[PDB]
Amino acid sequence: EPLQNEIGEEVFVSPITGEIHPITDVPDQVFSGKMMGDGFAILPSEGIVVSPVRGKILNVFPTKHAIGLQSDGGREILIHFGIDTVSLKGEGFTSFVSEGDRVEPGQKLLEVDLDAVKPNVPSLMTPIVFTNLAEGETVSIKASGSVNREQEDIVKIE
Amino acid sequence: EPLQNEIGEEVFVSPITGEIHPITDVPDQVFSGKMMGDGFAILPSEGIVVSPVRGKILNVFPTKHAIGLQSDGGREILIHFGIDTVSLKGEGFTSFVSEGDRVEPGQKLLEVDLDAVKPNVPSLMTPIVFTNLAEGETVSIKASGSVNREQEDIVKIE
Repeated sequence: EPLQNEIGEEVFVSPITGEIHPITDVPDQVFSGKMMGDGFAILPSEGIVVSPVRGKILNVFPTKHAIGLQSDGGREILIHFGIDTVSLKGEGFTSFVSEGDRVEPGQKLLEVDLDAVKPNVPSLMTPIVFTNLAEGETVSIKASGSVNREQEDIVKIE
Repeated sequence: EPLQNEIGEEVFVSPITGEIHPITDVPDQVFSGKMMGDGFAILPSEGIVVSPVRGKILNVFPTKHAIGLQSDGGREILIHFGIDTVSLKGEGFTSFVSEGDRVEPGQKLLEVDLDAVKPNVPSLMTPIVFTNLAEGETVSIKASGSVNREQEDIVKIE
């Protein structure tokens, strides 16, 4: 099951193209305060979201702006596109996966019409939250600046 | 420390006047899906928020729309006023407490100008989330219909 790289780490690829930020930069304390878990964020420049891991879809929000996944290695991840986006009721969001789907890295999960979304939210910053980390595990960003969808080795869980 | 009633339960009073709802009725899956914890919600009819317990303030969000508290008995509670309210940047919210303050039931924590807020959010539904419940503890609503600030015995942790 678990997909591991040449260093025997589980593969974790950038799910979105844009700029990588520490989780402390999300301008919403539910996320910067790590209330659901540690993680990182990406300010997107394209509105396509792809799977960062080989794993399974656990939950697709009704508004299609956030997706929950679990990697073959057991980490649960939530990707929530944008800040305060449930207000949009789904408008501008398309889903390409269903709950229980099995996904491979780079497989498309969602597509966002940024021009329809941008004007209506306070920030397009998108948190990537690890929701079941072990006691003592922290997230660290390895990449810096712009990242592209499918780029590996962008963060580390230490 | 712990404040207990005639049944030896820790005192938990309604922090807001309005209508009590199960946590499944909040129209935002981060909350209805219990991602930060189990709880309940109130649809406010007045914009005053008071302490539901004797305890301590842990965190006052910068926008002043959500407050984190811990009861003398050790339960951590987050009260987040409204849905997608960080977008308002604080406008319409007044705070009357600081982090580390000690609070008594009914003590005022916040005041919200509903008319300034209502038009700008998708719902005024306010979740009350218990963020450190034990393995197996669930929240149950006892009250039904309208509740007023300071009314006891509105929910049960079983």
